[PDB]
Amino acid sequence: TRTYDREGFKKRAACLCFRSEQEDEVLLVSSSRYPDQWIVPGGGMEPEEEPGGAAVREVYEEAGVKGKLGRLLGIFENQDRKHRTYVYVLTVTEILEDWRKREWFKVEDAIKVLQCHKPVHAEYLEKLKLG
Repeated sequence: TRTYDREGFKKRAACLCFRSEQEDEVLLVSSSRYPDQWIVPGGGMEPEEEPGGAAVREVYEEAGVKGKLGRLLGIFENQDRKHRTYVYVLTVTEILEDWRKREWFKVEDAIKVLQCHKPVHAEYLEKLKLG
């Protein structure tokens, strides 16, 4: 089920999954329906979920990884779709074998990939450089 805030935005969560604490390489994935499109893993929050819980669940489901949840990068508001997405960072500790594709990308290459594939997700990684 979907959940909304009092301003009518759909609540979502997403996560930049990093290979290490360096935050140099991020895991991108592609979905089942659009396998040639790289995206950052994320999705809708469920009704009684906290944003970090959603984030952790989404990376397990859409990326097949587990790790240590880090800071809230920010809340990204997509006015074209009326989304508000809590984007976290996470340090990957386990890659679940037998889990669609998933690849490590240096952040700069990830931004270039996403600028074509999914511009909104590119903004997530740009926020790392922004500060």
